[PDB]
Amino acid sequence: GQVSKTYYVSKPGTLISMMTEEEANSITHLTLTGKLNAEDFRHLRDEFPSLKVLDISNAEIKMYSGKAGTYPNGKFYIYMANFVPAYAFSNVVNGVTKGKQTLEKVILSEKIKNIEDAAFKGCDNLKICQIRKKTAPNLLPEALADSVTAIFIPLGSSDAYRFKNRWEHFAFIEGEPLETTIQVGAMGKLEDEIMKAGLQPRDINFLTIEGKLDNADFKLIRDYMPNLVSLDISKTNATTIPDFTFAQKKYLLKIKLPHNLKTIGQRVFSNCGRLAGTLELPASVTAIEFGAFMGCDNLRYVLATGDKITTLGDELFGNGVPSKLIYKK
Repeated sequence: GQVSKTYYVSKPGTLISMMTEEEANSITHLTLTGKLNAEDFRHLRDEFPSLKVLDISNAEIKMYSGKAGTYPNGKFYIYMANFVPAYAFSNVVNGVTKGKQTLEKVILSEKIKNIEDAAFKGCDNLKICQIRKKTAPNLLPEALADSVTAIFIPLGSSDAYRFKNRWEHFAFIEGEPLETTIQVGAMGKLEDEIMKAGLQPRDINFLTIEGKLDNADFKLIRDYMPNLVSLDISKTNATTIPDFTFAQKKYLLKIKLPHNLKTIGQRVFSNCGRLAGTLELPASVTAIEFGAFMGCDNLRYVLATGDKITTLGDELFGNGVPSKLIYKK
């Protein structure tokens, strides 16, 4: 994207000393090769304010012992070789967890043995952790949040990840992550616009749609996007979400609904078990049809931001489930 740089780090802990502050401040996409240690991670965490994508898949993490690492409050700590260091991108600033909020994607090497305690804790925008290892590295407490980050792993590796301790509930997607923004004109088609972008609908994991969204476009999302992790359709003119649109969405972690949405069809979010906290409804919603949120076990609330709901279908939240519907009123 914006500013892409590649640095070969000859000596671990010397990353920050290889460029100026103005250079490091502008980097959004950083690829590192060579040798790194927890001191480089501290600089990546505390400096590099524009860092969005960190590719360390061809870098080696060397052992470091000292006070210049990522462990909070400058405490002496021993950082093992091939370990994503403890608190790599998480700090504790006067009792408050401060994660690296610009960090959206990390790419780890096949040499990673451990992802240490709280490595990405509070990194609320870490949508991707791509690991080039055929088997899962050890995952330590609070290192990755399965409600936040999707794990991109090599082809045929799902079984060498999903049964490992602390990895059991992550969204695992084999192959490369694909994030895209698609512009759909008033007489256009999402399917045609995806094809013009040189993409395959099935490959899409993080999608932003802007412009026109109709029933045929939603059918493409429903039937040909099984690996959809995040969907942002807020900037679309869709007023209805057809029945079962997000029912077959095993990896769907986040959705931003159309800004002028009126109707949520039947079982639209059926079995969307990864959606959490509060799902905010546009103020224009007037109808939520039969079982729209059945099987959304992790969803705490559905917040109606308007006073326009007049039609609520039956069993919106599943059998015997107390209503999760709340109002901003």
